[PDB]
Amino acid sequence: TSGWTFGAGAALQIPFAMQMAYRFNGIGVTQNVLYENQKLIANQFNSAI
Amino acid sequence: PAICHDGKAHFPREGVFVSNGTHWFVTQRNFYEPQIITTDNTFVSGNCDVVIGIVNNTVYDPLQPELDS
Amino acid sequence: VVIGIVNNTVYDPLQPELDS
Ligand SMILES: *[C@@H]1O[C@H](CO)[C@@H](O)[C@H](O)[C@H]1NC(C)=O
Ligand SMILES: *[C@@H]1O[C@H](CO)[C@@H](O)[C@H](O)[C@H]1NC(C)=O
Ligand SMILES: *[C@@H]1O[C@H](CO)[C@@H](O)[C@H](O)[C@H]1NC(C)=O
Ligand SMILES: *[C@@H]1O[C@H](CO)[C@@H](O)[C@H](O)[C@H]1NC(C)=O
Ligand SMILES: *[C@@H]1O[C@H](CO)[C@@H](O)[C@H](O)[C@H]1NC(C)=O
Repeated sequence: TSGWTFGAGAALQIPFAMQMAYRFNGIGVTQNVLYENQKLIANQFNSAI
Repeated sequence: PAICHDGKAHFPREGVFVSNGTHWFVTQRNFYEPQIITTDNTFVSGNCDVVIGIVNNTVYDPLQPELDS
Repeated sequence: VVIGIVNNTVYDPLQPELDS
């Protein structure tokens, strides 16, 4: 629900799509790489689980 | 997730899109500091209909507000 | 000064907008 904001201070809510968008932005791929294919990423994560 | 200008989706270079209820702003994630949405702080990519969460909104163009010489 | 230059055009999106 809050990513890592709860590890630094009070848990700050954020949509999970935007959380994963920033986490993509943290590995060197722009945000739009996730948004343009969000469904594919969600399906891949579900299949992996 | 993004702002839909005239047929194009605008994502923020750094920071998130937020609104006070009436107006939309770009702000850095770790400290609330609104900025008017511009083509400088937002990078365009893709189309207005590929991402879920689009909110139609104008994106300011600082290159020619007054520079229409 | 750099090894591996390739000649190519780099566009300036300012001038197509700047008609006046
Ligand atoms: C939101 O911010 C804009 C720009 O500062 C202002 O014009 C508007 O009145 C504000 N609305 C609210 C709900 O505070
Ligand atoms: C968010 O959820 C609300 C209610 O569940 C829904 O009406 C809306 O379409 C959803 N928006 C997005 C961006 O998923
Ligand atoms: C944005 O504008 C387009 C064209 O008028 C429309 O099809 C779309 O539903 C609008 N979306 C929102 C978020 O209002
Ligand atoms: C790569 O090596 C070739 C010779 O095999 C040389 O002609 C060329 O300039 C080199 N290019 C770069 C990028 O260093
Ligand atoms: C690029 O053009 C210059 C002349 O303007 C020439 O001297 C140079 O060798 C060219 N380099 C390549 C990669 O063709």
